[PDB]
Amino acid sequence: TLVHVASVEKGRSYEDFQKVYNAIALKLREDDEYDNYIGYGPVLVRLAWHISGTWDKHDNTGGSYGGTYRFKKEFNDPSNAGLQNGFKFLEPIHKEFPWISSGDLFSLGGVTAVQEMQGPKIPWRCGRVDTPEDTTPDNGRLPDADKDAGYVRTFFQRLNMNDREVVALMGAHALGKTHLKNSGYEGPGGAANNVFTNEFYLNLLNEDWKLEKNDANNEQWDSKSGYMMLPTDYSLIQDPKYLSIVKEYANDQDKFFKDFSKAFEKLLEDGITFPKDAPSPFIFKTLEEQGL
Ligand code: HEM
Ligand SMILES: Nc1cc(N)nc(N)n1
Repeated sequence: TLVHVASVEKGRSYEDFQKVYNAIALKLREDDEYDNYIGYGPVLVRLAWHISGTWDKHDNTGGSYGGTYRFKKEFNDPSNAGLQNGFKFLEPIHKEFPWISSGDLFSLGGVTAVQEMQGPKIPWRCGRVDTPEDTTPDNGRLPDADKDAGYVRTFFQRLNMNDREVVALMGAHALGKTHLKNSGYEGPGGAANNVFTNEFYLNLLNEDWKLEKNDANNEQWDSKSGYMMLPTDYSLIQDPKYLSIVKEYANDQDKFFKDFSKAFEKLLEDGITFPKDAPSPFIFKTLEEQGL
């Protein structure tokens, strides 16, 4: 029964949001020591996904619109352990630009991180509006990592994502790493973990993977190169339909970039009704493109 209409922050336009993008991007460059010099890019991408991934297509609950991660129930979701680091990073940004909504800020943080890490451009639309504490979705809507391809496929149907969209989105697991204290998994998915590339797919196909137990007594796939895959990551090469798509992205960087950009924008916009006369999506310039 539930409609969330995008409403542009009063009087704001592209230039306002480019300023917010720039402040996030400059801080990404500045605060470079975080997580053993990985920097904040990966955790900001994960934050944007987790605030969006609570969405349920069946009743339009959850989703990025309401900015509900700011409330303790969601902030404290065991599935969100570690994301507090991303939230703290964004605090001074919100202080400088207090007019931006929380959902706009969290989602823009993810777009900025992807682009600054040399990923694809992600078109982004403003107008998410903060909603009250009672609209916060319950814990348990984000996915488990110990499961198989059938679980992944069914899970993502709730977010209206198909096989191609799922495999494209999972390529973000090239970024950052798993941390034992956060999730019960430990290690990175590859070498270039603060640069956005198609390495996730190459590593799935090319590494010699061993099913091992980590120090939290959970199974994960490890390679001699020091990379790891979650059981749900590895499921993408166990299922024949996912495997074909993995091979496609391993062999076509541009196609992966284009498909990721579409799926990630869609993820960040699920649940939102944009008026016919809403502004077109914004495509922000990187700091590099601006000579900044
Ligand atoms: C089946 C679906 C997925 C599962 C089970 C899953 C699970 C996980 C787990 C367990 C971690 C480690 C968290 C930690 O220990 O800090 C992680 C990290 C991460 N995830 Fe996912 N994830 C999924 C999909 C996605 C998607 C769709 C995206 C975004 C498009 C994403 C982006 C990330 C990023 C960037 C990190 C690294 C964060 C950091 O380095 O701090 N994941 N994921
Ligand atoms: N988030 C990540 C990063 C990474 N390097 N590997 C995996 N499996 N997941």
